[PDB]
This record gives sequence, C-alpha cells and structure tokens, in this order.
Amino acid sequence: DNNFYSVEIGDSTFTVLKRYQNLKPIGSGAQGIVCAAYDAILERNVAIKKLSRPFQNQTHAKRAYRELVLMKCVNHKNIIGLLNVFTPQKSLEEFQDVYIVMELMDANLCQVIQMELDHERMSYLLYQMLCGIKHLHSAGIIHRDLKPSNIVVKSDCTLKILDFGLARTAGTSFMMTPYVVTRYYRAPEVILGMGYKENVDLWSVGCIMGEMVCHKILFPGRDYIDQWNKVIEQLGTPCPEFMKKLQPTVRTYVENRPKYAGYSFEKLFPDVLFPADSEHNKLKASQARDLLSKMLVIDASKRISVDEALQHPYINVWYDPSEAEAPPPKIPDKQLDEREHTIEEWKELIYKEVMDL
Amino acid sequence: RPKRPTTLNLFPQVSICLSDELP
Ligand SMILES: Nc1ncnc2c1ncn2[C@@H]1O[C@H](COP(=O)(O)OP(=O)(O)NP(=O)(O)O)[C@@H](O)[C@H]1O
Repeated sequence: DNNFYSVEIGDSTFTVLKRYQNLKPIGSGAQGIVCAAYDAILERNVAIKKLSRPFQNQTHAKRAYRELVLMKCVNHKNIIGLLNVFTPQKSLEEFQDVYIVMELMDANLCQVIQMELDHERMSYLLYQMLCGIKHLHSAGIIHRDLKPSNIVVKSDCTLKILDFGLARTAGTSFMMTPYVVTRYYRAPEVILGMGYKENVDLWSVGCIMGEMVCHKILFPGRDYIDQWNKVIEQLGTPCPEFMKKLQPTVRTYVENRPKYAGYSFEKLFPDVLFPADSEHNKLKASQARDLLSKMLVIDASKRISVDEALQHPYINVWYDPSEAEAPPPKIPDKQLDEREHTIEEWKELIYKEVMDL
Repeated sequence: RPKRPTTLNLFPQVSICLSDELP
C-alpha cells in the first residue's frame, strides 16, 4: 500500500518513491543535502534534492517557490533538466517536504577550478555557461546567484546551470537581492544596493572565468565592505559619473575610500597563468584577457552583455544558433517578485505547484 | 573550425544584504 521507503542520510531522512534505489550523498548547500540515486523505471542515475518544511518562514518559502516554478519552465541543454517532483505526505495538512528529481551531473565547478584548463576547454565551458544564461535572459529571468557551486559538469565536458532559488522575473521595480552565504560573485550594483539589469550575471561569469585562470577567488570578502575594497584595489576606484548613481550615505563612504588606481589586465592575468598559446588565431591568451577586461567592469552600463559576450572571438568559435538562439522558457502567469504571503499561504502555493505540474 | 572537446578530467593527476547595513 505504501509507495515510499525512508532512507537515512546522516541527519536528514529521505522518504522517496520505491523507484529510486541506492541513495548516496553527492553535495549540499543552504537548502540541505543532495543525493544521487538509481531510478529503476528510467534505468539511469538521477539527483534528488530535498526541501524540508520550506513554507516554515518567508525567505525559505520564496526560495522554494522560485525553484519549483522555474525548474518547470526551463528547457535547454545547459540548464539542469527537471525529471520529477513529489512529496510523501498525502494531504495539505500533513504536507512537510518537497523532493526535486533532476538529471545527474558528475561534479560541480569547484573541482575544475583548481586544475589547469587549455584554451579549447576553457572557452567551450564558458560558451555553454553563457548559452545557459542567455536562455534564462531570453524570458527575463535573472539568476542573481551564479557561482562555481551552482554550475555542474560531466566528464564528457558538458556543463549545466542549477539553483534558481534566487532567480528573479522581469520587471521595472527594484528588488533587493536575498541574503546568501557565498557573496564573492555579486556585482557592484548588488553590493552597493543599486538597481540592476541582467548583466549582473555577466559580472559573475567574469569572476568564474578569472578563477578558472587564477585558480583563486578574485574578490574574497568576509564582509561587504571587505569585498568592495578587494574590487577597487584590483580594478580601481570607479569614475565620478558612476559615483552620482549612489544614494548619499553609500555615496559618502565610497568617495571617502582611498583612491586606488587598479592594475592592468596583463598585470592581473599574465601569460604564465594561461596555457601554451594555441595556433588558432582566436584562442589566444590575449583574447581571454580582453574578454575578462569587458566582463570585470565595475559600471554595468559599460559592461558587456551576454549576447555581445557570445559574439566575442574567444567564445565565438563554438557558435551554433541551435544553442545560442534557442526557444525561450515559457514563464507562466506567476510573479516571482519578492512579495510576502504568510506561512499558511506559502504552504498552499508550494503544495499546488508540487501537485499540478 | 576546431572540434569541440569531448573529454574533461574531474580529478587531478599533477544578516547583511548590502554595504549599507554595516555603516
Ligand atoms: N542535478 C545535480 N547533479 C549533480 N550535482 C548536483 C545536482 N544538484 C545539486 N548538486 C550538487 O549539490 C550542490 C548543491 O546544489 P544546489 O542546492 O542546487 O545549489 P547551491 O546554491 O550551491 N546550494 P542550495 O542552497 O541547496 O540550492 C551543488 O553544488 C552540486 O555539487
């Protein structure tokens, strides 16, 4: 009668359908622990994420709703693919946990970052990453949380983006970015509390690319004031026109910082960190550097877009319209707009999403 | 046009939202 068995994985208990066998842990984050499993019906490995009592408070609820809604919309080879959504509880009153089942990838990007990548692999991985982002951007979705723990790869050299809990739909209203633990990849506009467009995500690609080359985090900060200082030290105090856009108190503190000059991008990414220079006229160290100097730009109105990035010669060698000009996700009549509902109401919203589609 | 890579080795061989809540 009972279609669920309950595995123990350290602290947390997974109660999952019988079809998913031999669960084992593969990763973790703010939302708990992720397991690999064998799906006896599809006869392949999958990934299984558990959201426990996500309706328990505001920030967990908004994050879960966004995840469910957007996992159902996305459809692209470089976005993690949704496979199943279920909950073991049988009614709304009893509802506790949501389980998301996804295709299984071999590792997240933190593993790749320590090793030395040649130019072919470095540019191909970024291209795939940019294609994933363009797909989100082609329906107005801004991810806001790109970072290496949110990108996964397979040993066949494919790459997929995941974790849309912070993703935002389109709108002309300011939305404060939710708190997160790993903040090293946030763009200046997010740090400083300014309005922002989709190429906040491009700044994050900039940090990731710098890391794949440095094998070290570009802007490590205990604090936000710490983090801003790392940015200006390395890139330089921004132009006075960029200072006007700031609110007064944020403005006074940023203008009172010591005026750093910033280093060149040759001084920031010398040939030594880059592999042997290809004979291919586009996969140069000088081209990867050029692309970095256009992504790692403090003032977003001066910063390259995802589309221009895909046309850049370091990336452009792999260009295929079936990947970079693919059909968008279909964003339903639901606003992921950081509104507030109460505990009782979030519970219904999240339950309906699990049971409907 | 160069062939896309098909293999990638994964193992080596060798409280506060913005900078305004702190001030
Ligand atoms: N489908 C998957 N395939 C492979 N690994 C995965 C998959 N989903 C999650 N992981 C792993 O589990 C970790 C947590 O993933 P995820 O939770 O989706 O993003 P996150 O921001 O890094 N943490 P979280 O706050 O829980 O969302 C990732 O860094 C991966 O190592």
